[PDB]
Amino acid sequence: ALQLIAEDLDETSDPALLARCSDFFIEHSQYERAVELLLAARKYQEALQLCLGQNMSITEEMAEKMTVAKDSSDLPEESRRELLEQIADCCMRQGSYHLATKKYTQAGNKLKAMRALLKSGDTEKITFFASVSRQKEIYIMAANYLQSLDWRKEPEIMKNIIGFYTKGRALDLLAGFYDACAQVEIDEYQNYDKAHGALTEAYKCLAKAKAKSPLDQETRLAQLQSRMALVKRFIQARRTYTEDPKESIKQCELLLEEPDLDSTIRIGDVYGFLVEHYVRKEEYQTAYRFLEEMRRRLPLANMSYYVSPQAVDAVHRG
Repeated sequence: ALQLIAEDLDETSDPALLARCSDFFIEHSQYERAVELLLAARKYQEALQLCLGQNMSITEEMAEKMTVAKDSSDLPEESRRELLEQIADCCMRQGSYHLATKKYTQAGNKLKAMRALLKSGDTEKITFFASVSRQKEIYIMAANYLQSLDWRKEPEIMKNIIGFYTKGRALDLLAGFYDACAQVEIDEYQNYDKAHGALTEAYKCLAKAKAKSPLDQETRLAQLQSRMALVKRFIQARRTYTEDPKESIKQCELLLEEPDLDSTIRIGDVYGFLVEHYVRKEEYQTAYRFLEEMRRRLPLANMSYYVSPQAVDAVHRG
């Protein structure tokens, strides 16, 4: 019953109740819940002393809760570093190489820590403190591993590959990754605002890179600028949707009259925005005409990325 009631307690409930409950659970050997209740009461020293006095496994959520942010006034930096080393040492004894690494690097020990993360393979923990660590080799090694992944499922991986090759001064790898990022952000996630960000940064990066052939660099820069202009016109179409949906649609229909559009904006996403609009108005008949025109232009592309399965089915039910 104490476990069930303390799950209806949380980090928003009264610190005095959390303290009474934690004191009771400490007297009754329920150390996991006592630590969760102490961390909910912000008692980081008592929580870590209770973990160390009973050799407790430190979970990623527990270790995150014990992470006092640099922007907080709650602890001095020396005690913060000692706490983070003690957590990291504990995670290292516990075989959690990836988490030990995040906590050693928040504490200032770095290159052995990064090699320990790469051996563990943990994708999110690789993102978190190559961000923290601020060193060249760490950014390149982390980005090179993260680039191998199906990163589409974890947008933090994408933000971090970008941050890393930019901070790691590896500009052609970054320009290729921002271009592929704009492509997988557009083609599998339909997020043109984040992809225009990615193209703007691809342009900055490729312009600052030392290419082996200036004609290839200039033609890719001109292609990126043309892509940015077309993508910005599609972003203007999405933004105008909440002000004039008829003009927003007309701009999307006009964008479907643009030549070679698919090299810049997937023809399927424009159809997907048109289809999502007509589905959101329950105008499944016009939505169906747009899905037929999409299926005519794109036989090979998987429709389930460009249009939600619920929106495709929504029309086939109209």
